Amino acid sequence: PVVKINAIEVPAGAGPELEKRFAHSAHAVENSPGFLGFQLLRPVKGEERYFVVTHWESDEAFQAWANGPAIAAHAGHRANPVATGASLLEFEVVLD
Amino acid sequence: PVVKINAIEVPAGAGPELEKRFAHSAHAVENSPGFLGFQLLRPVKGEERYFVVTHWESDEAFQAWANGPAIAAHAGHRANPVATGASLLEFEVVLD
Ligand SMILES: C=CC1=C(C)/C(=C/c2[nH]c(/C=C3N=C(/C=C4\NC(=O)C(C)=C4C=C)C(C)=C\3CCC(=O)O)c(CCC(=O)O)c2C)NC1=O
Ligand SMILES: C=CC1=C(C)/C(=C/c2[nH]c(/C=C3N=C(/C=C4\NC(=O)C(C)=C4C=C)C(C)=C\3CCC(=O)O)c(CCC(=O)O)c2C)NC1=O
Ligand SMILES: C=CC1=C(C)/C(=C/c2[nH]c(/C=C3N=C(/C=C4\NC(=O)C(C)=C4C=C)C(C)=C\3CCC(=O)O)c(CCC(=O)O)c2C)NC1=O
Ligand SMILES: C=CC1=C(C)/C(=C/c2[nH]c(/C=C3N=C(/C=C4\NC(=O)C(C)=C4C=C)C(C)=C\3CCC(=O)O)c(CCC(=O)O)c2C)NC1=O
Ligand SMILES: C=CC1=C(C)/C(=C/c2[nH]c(/C=C3N=C(/C=C4\NC(=O)C(C)=C4C=C)C(C)=C\3CCC(=O)O)c(CCC(=O)O)c2C)NC1=O
Repeated sequence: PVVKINAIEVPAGAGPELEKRFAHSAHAVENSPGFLGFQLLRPVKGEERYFVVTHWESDEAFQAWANGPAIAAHAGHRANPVATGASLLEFEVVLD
Repeated sequence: PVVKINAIEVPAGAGPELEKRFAHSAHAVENSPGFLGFQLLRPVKGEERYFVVTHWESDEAFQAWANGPAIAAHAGHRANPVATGASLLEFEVVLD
């Protein structure tokens, strides 16, 4: 499988907000094909960015999400966004 | 009216590609409400970024585009993008 990590940047004190958005909004992509579920990681030390860690059977699994329903997902939340940045770190799973 | 300028960053030699996309690939949003048409500016000196200069009757006119049909527009082109960056510079038209 592959892993996509998204380092999301959130101004101070808006992590609860960004958190309520994964909960009280649309945490729904677990029926995307090849999706193996994600973790949302709140930073405590070494870090100030939220990490979204997602596993997938393949990269084509990932691209089905990104290049399909993601471009149009969560329009309102992205029209009024709480995040101020992101980076997509992309890996191959070599051990477990 | 207001003016939104988008400094699009494009790697070397892909300005023709980004140009075919504004021409032969859906240059169409001139019937978006409050839209007053755009110019696409190819840089020659002082600059390496393409500028998209758009005028609008109001910012709400602009937001109708961005927060409406733009989050879902040109999906394929954004799935295979030729640009590597952008910035939204926003102004009020004070003289003309
Ligand atoms: C649709 C999927 C989508 C794609 C393909 C996408 C591409 C994309 N967005 C970026 C930044 C960014 N993109 C946005 C926001 C948006 N960008 C948009 O295309 C839309 C609709 C919004 C909605 C508000 C912001 C706020 C940044 C960073 C700006 C900053 O860091 O200040 C960057 C990199 C900036 C850089 O590296 O120089 C890329 C490649 N962003 C997306 O959300
Ligand atoms: C593929 C892994 C992945 C998944 C499945 C995912 C789901 C997801 N991303 C969210 C926020 C977000 N998601 C992104 C960016 C992205 N979202 C993407 O799917 C991709 C590929 C990017 C860009 C790298 C950003 C910037 C936010 C904060 C949105 C906000 O400000 O409210 C939310 C909260 C709703 C919201 O605020 O809009 C969910 C449920 N995010 C991920 O990163
Ligand atoms: C909320 C859910 C959300 C989703 C699902 C989303 C989709 C999304 N964001 C992307 C890139 C991107 N999107 C952003 C940032 C943003 N994009 C925005 O819509 C906003 C508001 C921001 C800013 C907070 C950045 C910076 C990238 C490029 C990430 C990178 O490659 O480093 C991409 C292209 C990823 C790829 O294939 O490489 C997608 C599909 N953007 C979202 O925000
Ligand atoms: C301001 C009004 C505005 C309009 C009406 C507009 C239209 C427009 N933008 C395009 C490319 C693009 N448009 C953007 C970004 C944006 N597009 C937006 O409407 C906004 C608000 C942003 C972000 C600030 C980028 C990054 C490209 C290059 C896409 C590519 O690499 O193919 C294209 C070419 C098709 C494509 O490549 O997808 C058109 C016709 N661009 C603008 O900037
Ligand atoms: C092609 C047509 C296209 C459209 C119509 C589009 C819409 C779009 N891009 C946006 C931000 C943004 N979009 C990008 C960049 C990208 N976004 C991408 O989809 C890709 C591939 C890149 C990078 C090459 C960036 C960097 C911002 C934030 C610009 C800023 O706020 O200064 C926004 C929010 C603008 C705002 O209200 O602040 C919209 C509506 N993005 C597009 O690319």
